[PDB]
Amino acid sequence: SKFYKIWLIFDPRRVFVAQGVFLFLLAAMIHLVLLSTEHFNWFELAAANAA
Amino acid sequence: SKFYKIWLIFDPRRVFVAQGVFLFLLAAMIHLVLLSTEHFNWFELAAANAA
Amino acid sequence: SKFYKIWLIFDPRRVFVAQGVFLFLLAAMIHLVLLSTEHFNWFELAAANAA
Amino acid sequence: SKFYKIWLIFDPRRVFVAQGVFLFLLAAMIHLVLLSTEHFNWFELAAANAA
Amino acid sequence: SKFYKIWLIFDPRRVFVAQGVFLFLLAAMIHLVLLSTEHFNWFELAAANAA
Amino acid sequence: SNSLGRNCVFCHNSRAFYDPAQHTPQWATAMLGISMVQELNNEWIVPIGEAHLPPERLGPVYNDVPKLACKTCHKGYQQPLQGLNVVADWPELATTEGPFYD
Amino acid sequence: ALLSFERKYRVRGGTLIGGDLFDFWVGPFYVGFFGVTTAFFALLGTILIFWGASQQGTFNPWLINIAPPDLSYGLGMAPLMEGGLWQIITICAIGAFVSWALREVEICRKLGMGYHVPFAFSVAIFAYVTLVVFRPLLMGAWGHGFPYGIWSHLDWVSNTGYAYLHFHYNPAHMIAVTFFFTTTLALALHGALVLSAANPPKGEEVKGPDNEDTFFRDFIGYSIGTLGIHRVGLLLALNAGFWSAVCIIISGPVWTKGWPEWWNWWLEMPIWPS
Amino acid sequence: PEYQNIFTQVQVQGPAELGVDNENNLTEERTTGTGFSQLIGWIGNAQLGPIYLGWFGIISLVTGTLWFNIVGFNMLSQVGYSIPEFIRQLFWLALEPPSPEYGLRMPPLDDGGWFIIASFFLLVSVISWWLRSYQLAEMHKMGKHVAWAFAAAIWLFLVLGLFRPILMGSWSEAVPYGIFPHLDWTTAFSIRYGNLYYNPFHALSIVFLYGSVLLFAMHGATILAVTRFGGDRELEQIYDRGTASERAGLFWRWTMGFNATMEGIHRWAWWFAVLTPITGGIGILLTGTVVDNWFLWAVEHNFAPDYTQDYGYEAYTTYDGFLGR
Amino acid sequence: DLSFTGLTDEQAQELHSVYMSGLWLFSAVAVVAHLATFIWRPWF
Amino acid sequence: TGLTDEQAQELHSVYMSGLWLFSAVAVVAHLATFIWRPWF
Amino acid sequence: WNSKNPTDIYKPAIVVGVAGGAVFAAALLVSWGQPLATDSMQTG
Amino acid sequence: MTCTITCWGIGVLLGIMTTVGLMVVGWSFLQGAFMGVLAWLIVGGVLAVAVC
Amino acid sequence: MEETFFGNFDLASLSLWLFYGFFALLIYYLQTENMREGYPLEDDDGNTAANQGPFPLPKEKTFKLQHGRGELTLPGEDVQRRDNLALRKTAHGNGFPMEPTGDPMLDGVGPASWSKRRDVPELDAHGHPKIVPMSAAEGFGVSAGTDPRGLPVMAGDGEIVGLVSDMWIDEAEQLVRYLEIELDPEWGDGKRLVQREMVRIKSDRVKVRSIYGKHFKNVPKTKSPNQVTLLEEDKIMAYYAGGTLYADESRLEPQL
Ligand code: BCL
Ligand code: BCL
Ligand code: BCL
Ligand SMILES: CC[C@H]1c2cc3[nH]c4c(c3C)C(=O)[C@H](C(=O)OC)c4c3nc(cc4[nH]c(cc(n2)[C@@H]1C)c(C(C)=O)c4C)[C@@H](C)[C@@H]3CCC(=O)OC/C=C(\C)CCC[C@H](C)CCC[C@H](C)CCCC(C)C
Ligand SMILES: COC(C)(C)C(=O)/C=C/C(C)=C/C=C/C(C)=C/C=C/C(C)=C/C=C/C=C(C)/C=C/C=C(/C)CC/C=C(/C)CCC=C(C)C
Ligand SMILES: COC(C)(C)C(=O)/C=C/C(C)=C/C=C/C(C)=C/C=C/C(C)=C/C=C/C=C(C)/C=C/C=C(\C)CC/C=C(/C)CCC=C(C)C
Ligand SMILES: COC(C)(C)C(=O)/C=C/C(C)=C/C=C/C(C)=C/C=C/C(C)=C/C=C/C=C(C)/C=C/C=C(\C)CC/C=C(/C)CCC=C(C)C
Ligand SMILES: COC(C)(C)C(=O)/C=C/C(C)=C/C=C/C(C)=C/C=C/C(C)=C/C=C/C=C(C)/C=C/C=C(\C)CC/C=C(\C)CCC=C(C)C
Ligand SMILES: COC(C)(C)C(=O)/C=C/C(C)=C/C=C/C(C)=C/C=C/C(C)=C/C=C/C=C(C)/C=C/C=C(\C)CC/C=C(\C)CCC=C(C)C
Ligand SMILES: COC(C)(C)C(=O)/C=C/C(C)=C/C=C/C(C)=C/C=C/C(C)=C/C=C\C=C(C)\C=C\C=C(\C)CC/C=C(/C)CCC=C(C)C
Ligand SMILES: COC(C)(C)C(=O)/C=C/C(C)=C/C=C/C(C)=C/C=C/C(C)=C\C=C/C=C(C)/C=C/C=C(\C)CC/C=C(\C)CCC=C(C)C
Ligand SMILES: COC(C)(C)C(=O)/C=C/C(C)=C/C=C\C(C)=C/C=C\C(C)=C\C=C\C=C(C)/C=C/C=C(\C)CC/C=C(/C)CCC=C(C)C
Ligand SMILES: [Fe+3]
Repeated sequence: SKFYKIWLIFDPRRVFVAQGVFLFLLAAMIHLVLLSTEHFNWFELAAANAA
Repeated sequence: SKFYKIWLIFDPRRVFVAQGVFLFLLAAMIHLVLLSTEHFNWFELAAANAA
Repeated sequence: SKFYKIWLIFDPRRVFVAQGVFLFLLAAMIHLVLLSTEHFNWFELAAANAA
Repeated sequence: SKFYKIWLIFDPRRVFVAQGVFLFLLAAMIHLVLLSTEHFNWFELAAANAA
Repeated sequence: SKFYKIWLIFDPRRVFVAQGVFLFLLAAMIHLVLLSTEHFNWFELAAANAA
Repeated sequence: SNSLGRNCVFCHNSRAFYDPAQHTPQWATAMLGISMVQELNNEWIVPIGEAHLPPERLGPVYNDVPKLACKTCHKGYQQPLQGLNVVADWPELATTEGPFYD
Repeated sequence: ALLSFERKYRVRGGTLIGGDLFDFWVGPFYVGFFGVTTAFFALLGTILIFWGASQQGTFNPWLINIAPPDLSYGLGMAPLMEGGLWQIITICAIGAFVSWALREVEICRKLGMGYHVPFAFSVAIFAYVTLVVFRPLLMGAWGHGFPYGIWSHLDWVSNTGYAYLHFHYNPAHMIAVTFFFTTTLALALHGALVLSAANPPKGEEVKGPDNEDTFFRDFIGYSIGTLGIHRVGLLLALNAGFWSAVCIIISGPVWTKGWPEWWNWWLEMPIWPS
Repeated sequence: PEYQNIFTQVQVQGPAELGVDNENNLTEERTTGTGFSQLIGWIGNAQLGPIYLGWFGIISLVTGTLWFNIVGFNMLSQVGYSIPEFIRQLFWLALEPPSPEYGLRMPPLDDGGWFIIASFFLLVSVISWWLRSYQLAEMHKMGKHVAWAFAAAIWLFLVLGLFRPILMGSWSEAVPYGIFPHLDWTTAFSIRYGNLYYNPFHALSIVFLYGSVLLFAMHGATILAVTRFGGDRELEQIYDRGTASERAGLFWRWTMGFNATMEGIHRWAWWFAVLTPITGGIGILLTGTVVDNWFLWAVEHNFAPDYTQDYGYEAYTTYDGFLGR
Repeated sequence: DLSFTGLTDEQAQELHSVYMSGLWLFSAVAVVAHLATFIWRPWF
Repeated sequence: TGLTDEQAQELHSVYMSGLWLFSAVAVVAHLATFIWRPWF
Repeated sequence: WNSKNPTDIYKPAIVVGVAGGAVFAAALLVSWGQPLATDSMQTG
Repeated sequence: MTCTITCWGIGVLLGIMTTVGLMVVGWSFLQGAFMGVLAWLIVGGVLAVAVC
Repeated sequence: MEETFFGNFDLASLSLWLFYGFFALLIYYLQTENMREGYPLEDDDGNTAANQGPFPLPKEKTFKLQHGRGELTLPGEDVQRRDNLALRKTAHGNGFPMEPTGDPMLDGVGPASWSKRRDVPELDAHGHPKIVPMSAAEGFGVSAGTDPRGLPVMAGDGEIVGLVSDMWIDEAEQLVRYLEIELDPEWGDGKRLVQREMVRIKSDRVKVRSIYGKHFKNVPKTKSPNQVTLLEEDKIMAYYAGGTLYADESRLEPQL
């Protein structure tokens, strides 16, 4: 298609910085959410399996 | 691939400073996260194994 | 390998001062972290060993 | 070896002043840390040894 | 050795004045630390010696 | 708090003065003290004061019998005489049905 | 991006340390040596708050609470999940605030202007410092600092205020509160003059400094002047920050009784007849 | 070091400035009596210029003195006209509002009757002063921003003593006229209605109170920082932007990513200060009429923090341990 | 020659001898003061 | 704004003369104090 | 001979004294230590 | 100036004397300090105005 | 009323959401009022940037300037823009500092940069020039502080460049604005102005630390000795503040 025309609308430098910040904050948030639960907290599971 | 073109839009001496803060922030944060856990705290594990 | 080019983009005198400060604060921080614990506090261990 | 070239990078009078200040405060700080403890407090040991 | 060249980079006028403040502060600090001690307080030592 | 020498957060939690679930156990003991003071004043102190105290022992405004409150026993401390055991040596004052020295 | 007039001001130099290694701009922001440390400390403190929130069990901004250690731990370090995380964030917070003030020095040095703004911020830092480290040091435990929660740190204020049975009777609180209510009064009146003079009724010429100068002469009989209001306005705000630091550093390290009892010196003066 | 513009290093004094004038004839109500104080001139203007006295100024001053006298003379009568005791207890005496048993009716003079009469004169004095501010701005052909900002303060003043007592149907909800007593009322008001910290408008008003001191420290220091470029002449910088306005804007743009103009700063300054009593006025109005308990409101709306530790001192130490025995 | 203060090579050496003489005299008093203190009240 | 060589000759002569006079009383005072109440 | 060039002679003395005062206060606070200790109990 | 500031210095010096003087004859620090502050403002202010 | 509309949404809750909507509109209004000067954004090369921000430009407002100086609509082309700036980019991209191509203090860039204000004196309410020397002013005199007239002027490196001859005041506000400096023949030729905020007055001298002895001959001069225009004020003040960084390399280079 013609999705490439977005770079005529948005400056590549500012988008790349924008998603670089957004993607990490995305990655940090989901990783933290899993750590908040009991079933998906891999730090507590490792302690649990150690017994 | 042709990922080398990223330096045609990002200046090397403004990105290296960017990841220098980011990389050390990760190294400091993940080390501190492990120290808070009761299982991966290598500082208190030495005390525990010392009986 | 070919990392000598890092000085082509970073001022040698400015980096040396910056990483001299970073190295000392990192060294002091880790020493203080050891002092906070009870196993690796060499000051309290001397008193404990001497009756 | 070849470390004498550091004076081509650092201004000798600026580094000497910083070295002088840093060395004294570092020397002073360590002396108090000994005084803060009870084992390495030469003032109190003389009183204890007097009895 | 060859330490007379320190005056080629340090101004003798400023160094002489600077050390005078440093020496007095050091001397005052050491004396008052002795007062806090129960063994080297020569004022209290005379009272014990007299009685 | 002035009588006990402590402060408001000794018994209460400032964000909820009403909540029974936000009170220290010392709150319950002070609640018993309120009943004790009212009982002592109405039934014990005032009836004997109005019958035997001379005029110079009465109040300046209403000429009323002196009363007791928290500070009469605590004076300025968390416990009277700072928790000193003053009843172990006196079984006579520890009960009203004959002393039990045992 | 730049502004219509920003280009002629972005010159090299003016740094306190690091030279041109960090001397560049990221967007509108200026990055310096202290801009690097600010980014590190602020990001580290922010992430640790949400790490503590994850272990607390809630991500609700109202309910997030990172609390100091118990008073039993004293001035030493505490376990991270038992109050040690609060201590690390405090170090990061202090490092981020001091770096921010030092970054402002570089910015105002590059523009050739005064250092009033970083100095004024230092009073705000001093008020924060005297709440989290200075007062706990005097009282002998790190648990006397306020927790890092949106609504939790109000509960610390409520209990600390009622720990002295009436906190309105604090003489320094009396002075410090007078400075907020006056600074806001000064801010409202100063902002009204410039707005009123620059925005007269429609169809009327704008007014100069003379017109606003004579307005308060007509209104309260005295006008402090265009320069005086900013000069006295900074002093009112700086005194407000300073005296607020005083009212909390004397509550517990200098005064342990109730605050109404302090005024007993005035009530029982020898001059007053009995 | 560099000269920080905190104290003027030299003062010049000339003929007194009697003020501008127009066809409204401002000069015929002016006192035309000026005096110069050098002590205050170290920080601001040294001239104590003439004051415009009209009718709103005179009415407010006379009625304000009547409120001052009625409250003050009642306090003197309370201690039996003992001047030494009046001075000693000056911060403790007051004119207490009416007792709650009288509702909105007129209470006896000794039980809040003089409070209502005194409050009537204070209300007249405050409103008359607002009219003087509104009238002076109109006569000077200036904007009514001073009157509007002062009306925001009166809104909390009216709510705190007039509007809320009517809604509760009792004059007893007013604020006593005392130095320490209105602090006692402030503390008792928060305790009676739960915890006023958890009032969203009290929280919001604190945001604008802190912002007001925040922004005026930021604006006061910025102007003093650019006063070397004639930054204290804010009005001329609006009409013809100089280097002072550019550097002040660029300093904050490089610091926090955005800035203002020499005019727009005073719109931020005006609105934070004005929103301080406007938001608080709404919070006091809702307190007692709607909620009656703010912490329980917070628990219901799920923004009250929960704690899991114990509460007694026995769970953290012992009585002997605290006493060191 | 290298000089950040303006003094010549010979001038600095001449001035250093005066400085060393004062330092040694000041230190000599300190040593005898410390020596008398140690026998009077040792700290070791 | 600076001093000449000649001025320092007189200035130091007075200062040293005053220093010895001040110390002459001090050494006497310390000597008399030790006799009255020694601290050693 | 002498040097007759201007010099900020008192500049290094002031910074040394201020820095020394911090060590001076720290040493006293370690030797004597906390004149008013004001210990507190935790009730919550 | 150089005289108003000097006269102010005499006022604050007197206030310190007034504080310790009243403490000697009894009173208390805060009670003495209040009269010392009051003596600073009055005597110090009068001196700066009576003579310049 | 103590009755909730739905769930737990009472009158107090409704007023909170009304303020949230009002505050969002207030922030939008406040921010757009700050965009009357400096926009559009442009970039380091001078062309308009692709990004302009989330807030659109405000509608035009008109200022009716007094003393017959016409109107002024702030949102629009800026007449204070400078041309032929003596700067060059240090990088091919954006976000990097500019390096002066000549003498920064003479060319007026960075800390020494001025703005193209109107070339007319500021006027008081009557219409006369606002800032005038005390020689022209009638009935004005020094009432407090140290009189600096006649004291020598000492530069940032200790050089004595002349003695203060006159001093310009703001008779509308009775405030001192400038000090005239009678430059010595060895340092300058005529008279120069220094603003009161860059001078520290002592008992025997006045000290200006931002400017060395050799930089005084290049301070911008006034066209007439009786008044100073807004442009001349902006050029004179910028020169002194530009010396706080360009007087010598020690100031420009990092202090640590
Ligand atoms: C839990 C079990 C282990 C543990 C498991 C791991 C694991 C697993 C890993 C680490 C990693 C690391 N650990 Mg660990 N780690 C533990 C305990 C410690 C302790 C300690 C005192 O206890 C320390 C000091 C460290 C420290 C470290 C670093 C060596 C490293 C992280 C690099 C980073 O974050 O910054 C790096 C960021 C930077 C940008 C800093 C650079 C700063 C300098 C000054 C830049 C100078 C550049 C200058 C221009 C010169 C350039 C010259 C070049 C040649 C061009 N760990 C525990 C005991 N640790 C991670 C790692 O990186 O391994 C390589 C890794 O994979
Ligand atoms: C719960 C079970 C697994 C888990 C499940 C998953 C899953 C499932 C996923 C991850 C993913 C990731 N996990 Mg995980 N993860 C767990 C625990 C961890 C732990 C840990 C210590 O325990 C770590 C460190 C990580 C770390 C990560 C990252 C590797 C990655 C997320 C990237 C992102 O968010 O930001 C992205 C960051 C950025 C975009 C910015 C990068 C910044 C750099 C410095 C910018 C440089 C740019 C510069 C111009 C140079 C460019 C050069 C290029 C070559 C052109 N996980 C547990 C153990 N994790 C997600 C992922 O990304 O996979 C690819 C994924 O899908
Ligand atoms: C135990 C105490 C309670 C408390 C109870 C209250 C109460 C009760 C109130 C506030 C309110 C306020 N609180 Mg609260 N508040 C507490 C804790 C705090 C804390 C804190 C750090 O802990 C802070 C900073 C605040 C801050 C504030 C301000 C945001 C706000 C006052 C608005 C204002 O400016 O008034 C300025 C306005 C006036 C002073 C009226 C002006 C009167 C007129 C205009 C002037 C008349 C002049 C008169 C005639 C005299 C003139 C004489 C001249 C000499 C001629 N509160 C605790 C929880 N708070 C107010 C509020 O709610 O606002 C929504 C309020 O009513
Ligand atoms: C909300 C943000 C801030 C604010 C804003 C604000 N206040 C304002 C304004 C604004 C915008 C005005 O324009 C207005 C004003 O005029 O300012 C100069 C004002 C004002 N708010 C004031 C004060 C004030 N502001 C307060 C707070 C605040 N208001 C905040 C800090 C408070 C507090 C803490 O509640 C007070 C008390 C006044 C100074 C002023 C207007 C009040 C006024 O003048 O009322 C008319 C009353 C009189 C003239 C007389 C009053 C009583 C006298 C003491 C009597 C005379 C006694 C004398 C000794 C005679 C004795 C005779 C006998 C011996 C016979
Ligand atoms: C909160 O949640 C929990 C679970 C806790 C959590 O932790 C979540 C974790 C998450 C989200 C992980 C996110 C991490 C990610 C995404 C990893 C990014 C890391 C990357 C990308 C690695 C870059 C390495 C770059 C280097 C190291 C280059 C070295 C450069 C060298 C030095 C060469 C330069 C030298 C030169 C000479 C240049 C040549 C110059 C000329 C030719 C001039
Ligand atoms: C709260 O709710 C819970 C349930 C918890 C939650 O989690 C909610 C989750 C929600 C809402 C999901 C939100 C996530 C979304 C929407 C995902 C967006 C993610 C996207 C879109 C992925 C982009 C990837 C882009 C890259 C990574 C390109 C790589 C770029 C490379 C490096 C090329 C650059 C290289 C060059 C050479 C330059 C270009 C060329 C020239 C210049 C020539
Ligand atoms: C918080 O978590 C816990 C767990 C607590 C934690 O601690 C985690 C800590 C973590 C993760 C830190 C990890 C540290 C890292 C990654 C830092 C690596 C450290 C490095 C890379 C330092 C190299 C320094 C090299 C030197 C020292 C050179 C000296 C150079 C000499 C002096 C030569 C120069 C001399 C010259 C003459 C120049 C020549 C000049 C001419 C030729 C002109
Ligand atoms: C807190 O910790 C506790 C445990 C408490 C603690 O104990 C900490 C103690 C610590 C850390 C000890 C740190 C002490 C150190 C390092 C000792 C430095 C001391 C030194 C180096 C002695 C110099 C003496 C110089 C003189 C006295 C010269 C006399 C010169 C004379 C006067 C000649 C005239 C002068 C000149 C010719 C100079 C040119 C000037 C002109 C020509 C005008
Ligand atoms: C618990 O702590 C304890 C243990 C207590 C403690 O701290 C221990 C104390 C410690 C460690 C301090 C050690 C003290 C030291 C080192 C002080 C040395 C003392 C000195 C140096 C004495 C100077 C005397 C100067 C005079 C009095 C000169 C007289 C000259 C006067 C000024 C007249 C000169 C004027 C003229 C001639 C006129 C001018 C002439 C012309 C214009 C021609
Ligand atoms: C030497 O001189 C003499 C003279 C002898 C003397 O004694 C000196 C006087 C002395 C020392 C008195 C010192 C005064 C003091 C300490 C007073 C402080 C005052 C304080 C803190 C004010 C509290 C806040 C008040 C509010 C918030 C009101 C709000 C209420 C307003 C007004 C609304 C109107 C109310 C109504 C009810 C309407 C009634 C109307 C109708 C019914 C129509
Ligand atoms: C039966 O028992 C008996 C037998 C009775 C018994 O017990 C034995 C008794 C015994 C032994 C008496 C014990 C004596 C004692 C304890 C003596 C203490 C007293 C001492 C030691 C000294 C006093 C005199 C000090 C002066 C008077 C200094 C003069 C200083 C002057 C004022 C100069 C100061 C001013 C300047 C320098 C100005 C400089 C100016 C510039 C710098 C500008
Ligand atoms: C029976 O015997 C018994 C009782 C058992 C016994 O012995 C008991 C004795 C016991 C336990 C010892 C207790 C300590 C004793 C006794 C003394 C120690 C302390 C001593 C000796 C210190 C005095 C110093 C006096 C001056 C006043 C020096 C002046 C020195 C000057 C200051 C040097 C500087 C000179 C310069 C040229 C440099 C100038 C620098 C500048 C200008 C910057
Ligand atoms: Fe302003």
